[PDB]
Amino acid sequence: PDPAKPSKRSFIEDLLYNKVTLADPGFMKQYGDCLGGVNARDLICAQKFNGLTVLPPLLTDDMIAAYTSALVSGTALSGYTFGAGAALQIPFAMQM
Amino acid sequence: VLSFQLLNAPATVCGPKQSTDLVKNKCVNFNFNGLTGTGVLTDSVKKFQPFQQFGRDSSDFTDSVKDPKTLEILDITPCSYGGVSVITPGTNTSDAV
Ligand SMILES: *[C@@H]1O[C@H](CO)[C@@H](O[C@@H]2O[C@H](CO)[C@@H](O[C@@H]3O[C@H](CO)[C@@H](O)[C@H](O)[C@@H]3O)[C@H](O)[C@H]2NC(C)=O)[C@H](O)[C@H]1NC(C)=O
Ligand SMILES: *[C@@H]1O[C@H](CO)[C@@H](O)[C@H](O)[C@H]1NC(C)=O
Repeated sequence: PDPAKPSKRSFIEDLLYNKVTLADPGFMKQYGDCLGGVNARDLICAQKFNGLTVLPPLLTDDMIAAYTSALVSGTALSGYTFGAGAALQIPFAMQM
Repeated sequence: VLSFQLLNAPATVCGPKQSTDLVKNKCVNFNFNGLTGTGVLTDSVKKFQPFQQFGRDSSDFTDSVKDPKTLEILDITPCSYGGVSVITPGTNTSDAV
């Protein structure tokens, strides 16, 4: 990740997220956002009118990217020794 | 021999029943020209065409209706919309949720 902006994601991950779209993110739709207010009869509000609901995942997007950031950073500092135990510092030139 | 059609066109012959005005912001049991239902009715801004008495949907669920006395469209929304979840620590543990 780039420390210039606290996005908690790398350059490639942003492109990956923006390349593929999602049906309806957020799960924060209230009255006024459904037929209690005004809509064109969106599919999401029709689903909720018949007991159909979608639950959010336990892990957020930011938390998932933290694991990837830790995994990538660990490789550049220890290689694969940290996977079998404690981390072992080593120059990257000698590691490669 | 008497023949009649039901719930396809605006009606001209109705039974001997009296109206009980209009209630707002409450989910109640309404009856509009023989259309029993349940839900909240606050206001409507939908625009439609004449010769219409009911508002249909892709799932055949009523959402709008025209008041025959005030000649204005209303809205129907079920009394329960959102989902509710309850977290409990166990029966032996406690009863607070
Ligand atoms: C029965 O249905 C008739 C139509 O067939 C409706 O006639 C309407 O009667 C209402 C009674 O409130 C009239 O509204 C009144 O109009 C003026 C506005 O300046 C004023 O006197 C009152 O403030 C009130 O708003 C309405 O004009 C009239 N429509 C017409 C004449 O075209 C009527 O709603 C139904 N009768 C009832 C509810 O007793
Ligand atoms: C609840 O508490 C009682 C108290 O003795 C215990 O015996 C029982 O096994 C507990 N019930 C369950 C379902 O764990």
